[PDB]
Amino acid sequence: VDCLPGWSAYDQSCYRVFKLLKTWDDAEKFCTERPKGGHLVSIESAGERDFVAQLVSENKQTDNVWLGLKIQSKGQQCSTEWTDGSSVSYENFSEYQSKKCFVLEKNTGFRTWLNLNCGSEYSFVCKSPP
Amino acid sequence: GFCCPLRWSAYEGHCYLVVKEKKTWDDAEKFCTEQRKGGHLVSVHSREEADFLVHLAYPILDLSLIWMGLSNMWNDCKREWSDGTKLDFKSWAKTSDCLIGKTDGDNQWLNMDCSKKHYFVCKFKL
Repeated sequence: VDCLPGWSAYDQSCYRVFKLLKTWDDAEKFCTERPKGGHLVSIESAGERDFVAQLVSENKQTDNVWLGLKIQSKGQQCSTEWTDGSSVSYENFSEYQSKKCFVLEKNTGFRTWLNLNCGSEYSFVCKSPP
Repeated sequence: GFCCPLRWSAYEGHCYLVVKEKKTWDDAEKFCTEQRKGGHLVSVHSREEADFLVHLAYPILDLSLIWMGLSNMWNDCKREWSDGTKLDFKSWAKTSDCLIGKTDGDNQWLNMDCSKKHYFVCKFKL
């Protein structure tokens, strides 16, 4: 309930939208370095979704913003079979083409999650304990 | 069969056909199944197959994009929160992802909306 100046309280956690363009790894790293620690925001309830969407809109973000969701895979991508039944034994996506890191979509008022290149530069939301 | 049919090229026991008609990924795939029994969108299993495909497609299409037989490249993996909490709640954007290959260099892979219309290559096993 008692957050640092600039941060907003929801359900016992503190939240803040940072208007600095970072890649997903740099934003996550930034969030871990806040005084009470923390991470890029996670969204675990309809309540949190709505709170974070309003927070981001209140801050007049005009592009997508990172959240803390990421694809974890063995290879470059997730499909294991081509249409002809054969195995995926070779992959050739560039890093620009890989889409493993999720944003809140500006086009939905920051309510829905889209996977995009991790090296994209976007503002982001951090979540910390008070 | 024993030989690749007249208009098709051979590489390691498979036959390949570059199609200079622009179709969605679905329609392109279905067209491939109608050319020959066991025909599909091209699949690529090595850098050497990619090289073959490029070598074959580049003089026909020049610098261009071809549908290839993968889809939903970002669907089947685990998605994890950085704060180490369990993914209990989902709020996905609507996506449509199908594999496009470039016809130059080494057949670079691109994500593409599956309803976009492109050139494509068919393949079947002898």
